[PDB]
Amino acid sequence: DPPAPLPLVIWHGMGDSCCNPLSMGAIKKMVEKKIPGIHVLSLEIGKTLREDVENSFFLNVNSQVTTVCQILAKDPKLQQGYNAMGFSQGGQFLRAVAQRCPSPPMVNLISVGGQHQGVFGLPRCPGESSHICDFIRKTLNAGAYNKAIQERLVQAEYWHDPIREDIYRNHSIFLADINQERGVNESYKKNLMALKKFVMVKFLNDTIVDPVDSEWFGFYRSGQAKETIPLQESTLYTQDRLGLKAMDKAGQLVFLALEGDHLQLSEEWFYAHIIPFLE
Ligand SMILES: *[C@H]1O[C@H](CO)[C@@H](O[C@@H]2O[C@H](CO)[C@@H](O)[C@H](O)[C@H]2NC(C)=O)[C@H](O)[C@H]1NC(C)=O
Ligand SMILES: *S(=O)(=O)CCCCCCCCCCCCCCCC
Ligand SMILES: *[C@@H]1O[C@H](CO)[C@@H](O)[C@H](O)[C@H]1NC(C)=O
Ligand SMILES: *[C@H]1O[C@H](CO)[C@@H](O)[C@H](O)[C@H]1NC(C)=O
Repeated sequence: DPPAPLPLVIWHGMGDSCCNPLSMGAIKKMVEKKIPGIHVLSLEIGKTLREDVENSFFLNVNSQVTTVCQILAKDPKLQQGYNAMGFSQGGQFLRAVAQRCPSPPMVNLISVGGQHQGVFGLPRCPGESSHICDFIRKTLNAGAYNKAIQERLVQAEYWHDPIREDIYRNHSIFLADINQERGVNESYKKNLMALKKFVMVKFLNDTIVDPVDSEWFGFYRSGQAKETIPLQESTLYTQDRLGLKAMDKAGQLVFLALEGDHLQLSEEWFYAHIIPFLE
């Protein structure tokens, strides 16, 4: 009976699609293996898998969230609650969904390598001992925060410059909004706390996401881009603008970690740590 099965909604990462046998499709089958009967819905933004991949890079995130919200609404099997799992950027997009459209009600949210505080660095380009890598990211500010670019580029919409944070607060059309940087949105806080379990999976040896702490809602300490601080230590948590400190208090936040590069997980680990939150 439906009580037993809780529907699962999946949102893929950048460069991926909803239904490729080697990636989403593979998680879809693994989940169907152990959760008999579960109804899985792998989101597809666009009419074809060609527009899907393309949209993961070039379609305004805010516009994608409105679209998926409409999709979840038109699906009857979801109206009584549904778990969601986001891979990579799919993690923060799905969190936006949770904060913006509370019906149907999302239950458990699984973030597999998501960037909740965005990013500030290029993949495989560590700025510690590299002048060129550091130069770029810092110089891409004017680019990333340009009005036109900030609306036609997905990754720009969650690019978070810690040095010139005022510009990021004033120009980010996505991450800054769902992160309450300008003003505390009441429905966002309440809608996020309405979740039962928010799981943040983080790959300890990630070289694609800079900084890796963003996977556990942490980030570079303001004013610079070398040292990072944990969520519990940031003012988002301190003033509890999203209800993240209250939730943590109530045991609604789970911090998972495992050795590996971005999105590197075995069929075993997946069975031993993710399937639970779905069964
Ligand atoms: C993967 O790379 C990380 C480096 O990011 C290794 O480091 C672990 O975590 C931090 C740094 O991330 C270190 O201070 C710890 O000492 C490391 N953990 C251990 C085992 O002590 C991590 O060990 C690497 N593991 C793999 C897969 O190579
Ligand atoms: S996942 O594969 O969906 C996760 C995304 C991980 C971070 C990698 C994205 C790096 C984006 C670099 C571009 C920033 C854009 C600046 C544009 C200025 C013109
Ligand atoms: C919160 O955000 C929503 C979605 O953008 C917006 O419509 C609304 O005006 C904001 N305020 C509240 C508390 O709903
Ligand atoms: C963005 O908005 C703030 C608040 O009005 C104001 O200081 C200015 O217009 C912008 N801030 C900076 C320095 O980017």
